[PDB]
Amino acid sequence: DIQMTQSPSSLSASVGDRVTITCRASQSISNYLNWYQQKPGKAPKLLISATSSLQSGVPSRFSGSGSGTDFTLTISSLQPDDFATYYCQQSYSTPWTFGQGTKLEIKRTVAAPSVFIFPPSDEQLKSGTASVVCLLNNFYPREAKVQWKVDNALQSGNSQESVTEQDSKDSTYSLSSTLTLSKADYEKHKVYACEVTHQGLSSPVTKSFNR
Amino acid sequence: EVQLVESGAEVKKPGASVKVSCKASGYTFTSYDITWVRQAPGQGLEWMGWISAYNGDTNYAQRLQGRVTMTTDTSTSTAYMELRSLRSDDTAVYYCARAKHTVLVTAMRWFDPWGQGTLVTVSSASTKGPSVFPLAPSSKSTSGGTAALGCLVKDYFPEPVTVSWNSGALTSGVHTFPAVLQSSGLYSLSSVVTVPSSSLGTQTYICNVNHKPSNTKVDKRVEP
Ligand SMILES: [Ca+2]
Ligand SMILES: [Ca+2]
Repeated sequence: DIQMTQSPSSLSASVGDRVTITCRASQSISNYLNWYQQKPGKAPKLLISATSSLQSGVPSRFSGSGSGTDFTLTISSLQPDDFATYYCQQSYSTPWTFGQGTKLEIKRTVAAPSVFIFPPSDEQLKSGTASVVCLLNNFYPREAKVQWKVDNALQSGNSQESVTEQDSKDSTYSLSSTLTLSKADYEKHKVYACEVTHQGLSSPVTKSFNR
Repeated sequence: EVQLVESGAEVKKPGASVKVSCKASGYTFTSYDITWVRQAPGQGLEWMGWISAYNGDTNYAQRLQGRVTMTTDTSTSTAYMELRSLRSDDTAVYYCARAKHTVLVTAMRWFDPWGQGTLVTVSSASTKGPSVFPLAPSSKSTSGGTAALGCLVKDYFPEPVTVSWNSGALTSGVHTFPAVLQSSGLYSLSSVVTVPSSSLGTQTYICNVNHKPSNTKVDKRVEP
């Protein structure tokens, strides 16, 4: 067995930068080295075979280098759609084994979130549950903080949030918060507010509605 | 042109077996290998084996002792992979790929075209399709002439669901978020899109929610 080890597990660069990942095999694998790119969600895509053979289609900012047990993938001017994880593959002996991947993140200017809020659909209310949804759209960097408040009272449970992978075109993130009550509690109150902290904001931003 | 299309997601109980298809197009099926590789959610890719679409020869990975079976059907340009006696740690996305691995040993060896993937969840719990609620644009969803609207796909097992807007026609501005786990063990997600609030009464917005492990397929029209 041949153990491939990639040498930055994670790295963030700026649009236009030159970026180099390193892959190192445990035995001489000659020039039998492959590079795959995996944008989040999608399946892997071959980018380079046999150390430096570009697959037609693959932009020419990508390049391969090395022989023996050290191999290098170079992105010469990083693009926003280069957000992905990259795996090397040794094609020398069975089983062809993969590297652990190098997450590659794009750095961009600060962007403050657009905060939205969605009351529960009357549809959902018929069944005796109320989910309230707050949307933080297209912000950067990633650290944001959502607090839910009911009649100006800090809520402390029945909260779940999710954040997207980084956007392929504008490098931002989006966050979706959900506050879920029984229909009983939802109608014991009037004011539902979403409170968002993010560094591109001077002070916390509150979006709210009246039940 | 050259595309591999895979069987949809499936939930199987511990100890059952699963069989995942993979149909080819736009290339000569008999003149390549087909390889399967699995990716456990969170950490990395693993070779399972490969099969000759010409000879039918198989080479399996050692760990999967006698649990994996790879076949091909020449007439249908389709390859199959069976995984018997399923374990809780078999949950992964299961890819097929076209592999070049000829009698001439050259360095042009690779997997290219991969199938989109099949998520196989192994669990003792029962499938549950989701309820789909609209997130309607209002003045509480307007920032500078741009409205936001969505769908709330709530209470399903297992993953995954897929959302589209206007049957694939609307894509710029869409966000489908990673699913959360509820206090109950049932997943939920939301899918939103930003549009010009001017064209709110003029455009129709429909979200197409497909959760194949329950063969459910809800369309919700989202309206102000
Ligand atoms: Ca109650
Ligand atoms: Ca009242």
